[PDB]
Amino acid sequence: ARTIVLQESIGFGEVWRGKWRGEEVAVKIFSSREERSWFREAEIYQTVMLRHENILGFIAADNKDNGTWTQLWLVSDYHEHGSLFDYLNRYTVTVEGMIKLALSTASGLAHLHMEIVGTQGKPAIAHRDLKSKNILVKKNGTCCIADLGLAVRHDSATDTIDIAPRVGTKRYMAPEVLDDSINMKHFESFKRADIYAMGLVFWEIARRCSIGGIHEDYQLPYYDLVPSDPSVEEMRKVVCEQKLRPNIPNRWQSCEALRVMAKIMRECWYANGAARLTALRIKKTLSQLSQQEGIK
Ligand SMILES: CC#CCn1cc(N(CC2CC2)c2nc(C(N)=O)c(-c3cc(C(=O)N(C)C)c[nH]3)s2)cn1
Repeated sequence: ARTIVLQESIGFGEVWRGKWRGEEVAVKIFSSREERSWFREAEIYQTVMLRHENILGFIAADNKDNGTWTQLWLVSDYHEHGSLFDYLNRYTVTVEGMIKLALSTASGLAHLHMEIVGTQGKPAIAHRDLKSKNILVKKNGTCCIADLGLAVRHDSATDTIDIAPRVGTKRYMAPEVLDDSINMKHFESFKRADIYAMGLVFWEIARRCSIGGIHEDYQLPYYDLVPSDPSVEEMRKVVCEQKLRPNIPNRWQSCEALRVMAKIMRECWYANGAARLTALRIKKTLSQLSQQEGIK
């Protein structure tokens, strides 16, 4: 923190583009009264064997005293494209482009979800706030997952969670979170809730897949059913009571890649978390799709 110069506001806490010896970094800055949120996110990022090409690259947790108040810093790799939300608003994608964004997101989530067993292993982690606004797009057109502050970690020996857990973004909350039926002592239930949210993100990507000049406008999931900044009650009435999901355009049946993406979405969107695909199964499916004749 001592040797980083903040240059530009780029969106708990606030995010800046900084320079460390002339190299661009991203800095999320918290106030003294946000220490618990800063510490918890620092803790998640310092998890043994967390580093992965599809998880935002951690550089440091640090303090900076400006002479009046102390700032709490989280420093990461800088990605010029910023959030998948901003990227999908600005650009359309090719079939290959769509699969790369979806596969890289699934690979990041499969890694978070995966317990790497050992005396020195990585615990399984559930994100609990996955959305297009906290996935970043790298220069190579792959995604990495950020904003890990609400994550929960699994102790597989006792089947317990490392903290005492409706915390995340209301629009992306799983049906079982919206109606508060989720078993918050059951780690597997948090993994299944992440899959529902990733299905919504896949729908946002697929809309922007342009074939023969044809694509949908960028929209958030449920743009057609709830107000901007929706309440838990507004979301619950649509997702749980009326049992609606984002609409699958008829266009997506014209293309094998979009057909497979649409099938993944419906198998992420079941009301019962136990019925949903795993991140690893989605990663396997999109890996196979990426190499298919007519796609590759
Ligand atoms: C460990 C750690 C850490 C730091 N950290 C940083 C974030 N967030 C916020 C985001 C996840 C919600 C971000 N990171 C980056 C980045 N890495 O380039 C962001 C970015 C925005 C733009 C951009 O929009 N423009 C226009 C340059 C370009 N890049 S926005 C969260 N935590």
